[PDB]
Amino acid sequence: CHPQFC
Amino acid sequence: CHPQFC
Amino acid sequence: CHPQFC
Amino acid sequence: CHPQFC
Amino acid sequence: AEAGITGTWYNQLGSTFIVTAGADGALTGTYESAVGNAESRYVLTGRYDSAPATDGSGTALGWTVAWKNNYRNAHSATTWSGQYVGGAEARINTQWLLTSGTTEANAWKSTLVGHDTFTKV
Amino acid sequence: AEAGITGTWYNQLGSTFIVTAGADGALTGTYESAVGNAESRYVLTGRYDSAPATDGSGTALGWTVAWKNNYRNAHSATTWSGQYVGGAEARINTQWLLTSGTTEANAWKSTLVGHDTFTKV
Amino acid sequence: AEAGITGTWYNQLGSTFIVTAGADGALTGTYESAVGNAESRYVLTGRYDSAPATDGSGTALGWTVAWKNNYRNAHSATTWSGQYVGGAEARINTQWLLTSGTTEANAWKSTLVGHDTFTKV
Amino acid sequence: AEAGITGTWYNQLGSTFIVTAGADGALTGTYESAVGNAESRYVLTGRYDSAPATDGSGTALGWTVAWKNNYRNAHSATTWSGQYVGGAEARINTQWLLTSGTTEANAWKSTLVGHDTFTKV
Repeated sequence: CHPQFC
Repeated sequence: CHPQFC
Repeated sequence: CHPQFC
Repeated sequence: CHPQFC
Repeated sequence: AEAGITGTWYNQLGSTFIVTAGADGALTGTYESAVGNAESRYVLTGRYDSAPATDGSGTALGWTVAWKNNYRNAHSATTWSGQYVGGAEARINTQWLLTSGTTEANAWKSTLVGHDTFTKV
Repeated sequence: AEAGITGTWYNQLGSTFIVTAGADGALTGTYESAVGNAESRYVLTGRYDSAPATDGSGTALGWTVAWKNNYRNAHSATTWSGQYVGGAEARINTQWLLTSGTTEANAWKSTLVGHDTFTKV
Repeated sequence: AEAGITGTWYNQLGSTFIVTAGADGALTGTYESAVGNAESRYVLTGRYDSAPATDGSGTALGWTVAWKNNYRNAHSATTWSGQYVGGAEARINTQWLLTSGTTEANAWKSTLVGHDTFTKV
Repeated sequence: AEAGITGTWYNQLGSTFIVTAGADGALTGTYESAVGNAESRYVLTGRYDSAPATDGSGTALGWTVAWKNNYRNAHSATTWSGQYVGGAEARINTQWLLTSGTTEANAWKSTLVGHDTFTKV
């Protein structure tokens, strides 16, 4: 749930 | 006008 | 230990 | 002779 | 996979390829840059990784076209790497690398990168 | 090219591939991730673009390995795109794309990028 | 360019960034992964290449986000490289590289590649 | 990281950059393509992700150079994405994307990809 996406 | 595109 | 490397 | 290289 | 991959695929720009997925991992076929002319046609060859899926994963695959035929020799080759997703709107999503033969002085400008999506429609 | 490409190639990490370059653009062979064991071996297939060169250009080529054999199925495939440079220190310089089959939620993490150099020694 | 770049941009997945293009090539702003929460917010910094165009060329630009703020430290950074195209349907088209800090054993899995399109709407 | 990153770095081809890593994630400095001349010099800006490491991980970072100064405007920008590894042979290993402004017809040829290693020596 990488910060780039989520 | 490379063959990949044209 | 992906087969490309190992 | 792009500035990155030259 | 396999049977789902076999057939004709079209990208956004109007290129076409026709591919057969063989039983043991083989992909063979032809790529036409323009669907009009009978040689914008080039040979394609690649591999796909067949697997039991229980979670709706894509099927990983890749193929190469060298840009030489009886009408044209563009001194370059492209590889596409991506995955097949089946169903009512099946698609192949890819990223690609196109490399041209260069002198050693020019080798930093040899490889372009981009992406493509193919659909059956 | 062709005859110069046919043979055994080694990268920095100790993987090996053995390739035959056929007369009309074909590359076929096997990739061993570790040169010890008799199956870290996987089928390779690709294409190269033969051309008259008068300026010391490289020969553009590409190949695919799907990572499935009788001992392992890693649900992924790699493509290498680059060029052959011959002579007393012949090498193949490449960039590569490795894609894994994912669910659609995870498709942003599906493709790694890196680079490799192969030599005859 | 400049004035056309300044403002709020949205991609397909619903991330947002807000950027000011300064007079001498500077881009500064913030990226929110999810437009709800007040820290999915991360600092962005980059550069663009202003030029007289007489042929409808895009404006080349790039920026970096390191994925650390007061709520999260994901031990990674992304760069986006692409071009601004203005007009009634202005967009920024990009390719990106996301790198994670790894041990040296794992450095081959450190960099993912993908692409993004941003619009004003 | 930080203090280890601050200083002068050299790649294989003989380009140089000088960078200061600030306390809260900032990278600022200049890139000289050729270490002779006083303007092959261009502004650089980027970010790094500082973190407690207990396993010898690299530090993830990225930066952008737009290729415009008082002597040259090359209508392009490069981003480098990679990681810092410290110690007696500290290095920064990177992959890069160079994008040129194009017309929309030519947008498929806009982005080159390659890789660089920087050392202190």
